[PDB]
Amino acid sequence: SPKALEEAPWPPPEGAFVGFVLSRKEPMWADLLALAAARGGRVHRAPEPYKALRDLKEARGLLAKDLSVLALREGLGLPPGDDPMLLAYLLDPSNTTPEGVARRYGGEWTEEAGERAALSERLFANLWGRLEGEERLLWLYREVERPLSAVLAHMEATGVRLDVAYLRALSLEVAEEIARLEAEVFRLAGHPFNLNSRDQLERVLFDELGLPAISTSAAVLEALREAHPIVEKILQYRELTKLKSTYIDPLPDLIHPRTGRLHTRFNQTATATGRLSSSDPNLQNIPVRTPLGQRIRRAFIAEEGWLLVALDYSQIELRVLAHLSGDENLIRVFQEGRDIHTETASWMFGVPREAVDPLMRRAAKTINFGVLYGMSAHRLSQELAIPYEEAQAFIERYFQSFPKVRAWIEKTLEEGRRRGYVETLFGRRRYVPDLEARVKSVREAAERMAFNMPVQGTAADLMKLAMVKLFPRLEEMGARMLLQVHDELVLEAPKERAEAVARLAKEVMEGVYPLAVPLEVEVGIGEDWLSAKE
Ligand SMILES: Nc1ccn([C@H]2C[C@H](O)[C@@H](COP(=O)(O)OP(=O)(O)OP(=O)(O)O)O2)c(=O)n1
Repeated sequence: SPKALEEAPWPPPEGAFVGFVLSRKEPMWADLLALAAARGGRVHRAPEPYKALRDLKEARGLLAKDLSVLALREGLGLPPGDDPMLLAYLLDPSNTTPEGVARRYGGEWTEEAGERAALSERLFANLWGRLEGEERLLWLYREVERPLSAVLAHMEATGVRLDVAYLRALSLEVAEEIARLEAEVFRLAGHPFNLNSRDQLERVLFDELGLPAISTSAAVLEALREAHPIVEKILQYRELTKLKSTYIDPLPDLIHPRTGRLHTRFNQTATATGRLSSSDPNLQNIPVRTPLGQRIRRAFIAEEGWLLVALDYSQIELRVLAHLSGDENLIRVFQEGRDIHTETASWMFGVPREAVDPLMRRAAKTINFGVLYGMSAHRLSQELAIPYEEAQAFIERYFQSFPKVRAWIEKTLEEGRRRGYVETLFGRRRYVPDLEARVKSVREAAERMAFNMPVQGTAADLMKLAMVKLFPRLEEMGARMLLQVHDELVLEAPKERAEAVARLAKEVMEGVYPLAVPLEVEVGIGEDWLSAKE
C-alpha cells in the first residue's frame, strides 16, 4: 500500500522502485497516467507523471522496460533497471505475467501506481532471496537478462519503416486472388453461396455434394480434403483471408503519428523455452518461405539513406544438438563444412560415399528436422509417404548413425525424471513434473518439452547473448537493432556503413560462445527485408 507515515514528496532518493499506470495500452501509444516510487517504507507520488520521469536515474520495478519505451518516446534516456519479472521468470519459465507472480509470490497486482511501486520493492526483495543462492541463474540475470531489457527497449522505441504504398497495392493483389478462388468455388458448387456462413458451407459439403463424415467437431473441413478439387480451394481461401486481415490490412493502421514506423512489442518472459516474442504484429506468424510471407516481408523498409542488414543463425538447433550430445559424427559434419542433409543420407543409406542422392537427401532432411521436437513414425510416413516398417527403420537408422543423440535423449528424460526439471547449456531451467504422468498424452508431451527445452532454449540464450554484446558496438558506428524473429536479427546501418556493420555483426554472433561446432550466420544487405535475404 505502503504503511504508517508512508507518503513523501516527489522525487524519491535513488534506487527507488518505480510504479506506473498507462492508458490501457502498449507503451509507445499510451499516455503516462500515474507515476510513483517506493523506497524504504515511503511512497513518493508524482504531481504530473511526465515531468517526473526526468527525476529518475533509471526505472527499477515491475515492467521497467515498458516505462523506458514510453520515456524514450519522450526524448529521455531512462535505462530499464531491476525488474522482479525477470527474476521470477528465471526461477520458473511459467511465471509470465505480473498478476500471476503477485498471486504466486504474495501480493495483489492492482491498478494503482503507488501500490504497484510498493509491490515491486517487496517482490524484488523476496525473489532476490530465492535467486542469490544460484550461480547459473544469477549469471544469466546480470549478463543476459538485465542488459537485454535495455536492448529490447531501444528496439521497441526505434521501430521499422513500412512501405504503405506497397501494402495497399498488395491488399488489392491478394483480394483479387481471393475473388478468383471464390469464382472457382462457386463453379464447383453450381451456385453461389456464402463461404463464411456455417449454414451454407455444410449445406454444400454435406448436402449438395454428399461428402464423407456425413457438423459435429467444428472446422472438420481439413481432414476430408480429398477427391473433390474444391475442399482445398476452401482452404487456400481461408488462409489468404486470414493473412490479409492479419498482416496486410491492419499494418498501415499500426504506424506511429510521431514516428512513421511500426512499433512491434518485444516480450522477454512470455515463452516456455525462453525465446523472445512479438506482439503487435506477432512477427513469428508471417508465413515464412511461402510466396505470400516473403511478399509481406518486402513491406519492411529501411530509413531513407540507410540499409537493412539481416543476419541468420544457419542451423542453430542441430549445431546445439551436436554440441550437447557430443556426437562425433554430427560434430564433424559441421566442423568440416559439409551439408548436414546430404551426409545424414550418406550415413543413413550407407551409400557408397556421397553418390547421386537427391530422393535420399529428402528423406534425411525430414528425419533431421523431425527428430528435434519428435515426429512419430506415422507422420514421418505421411510427409514421407511410406510404411510403418520402412519408417521405423529410417528412425533407428538415424540413431545407428548418430547414437550419442540417442544417448542424450535418454540421459535427458532420465536426469529430468530424477531431478524434476531440465536445463539449457547456460543453466536456464523449465520444471517438467508431468514427465511421469500415467495419462499417456500429457506425459508424451512432457517428454517432448523435456528434449526441446535444452535445444530451443540454448539457441534462444545464444541469440540473446549475441544481442547484448552487439548493442554497444553498434552505437560506436551508429546503426540500430530493429527486429528479432526466429533465429534472425535485422539491423539498420547508414548506406555508407552497411557492410562494415554486417561484418562486425557476423563476427560477434559467430564468436559469441565457444561450441564444439561452428555457428554460421548468413548476412544479407538490402533496402527492404526481402532483398536482404542472402
Ligand atoms: N520440423 C521442422 C521443419 C522445418 N523447420 C525449419 C524452420 C527453420 O527456419 C528451418 C531452418 O532449416 P531448413 O529446414 O531450411 O534447413 P537448411 O537451411 O539446412 O536447408 P537445406 O540445407 O536443405 O537447404 O527449419 C523446423 O523448425 N522444424
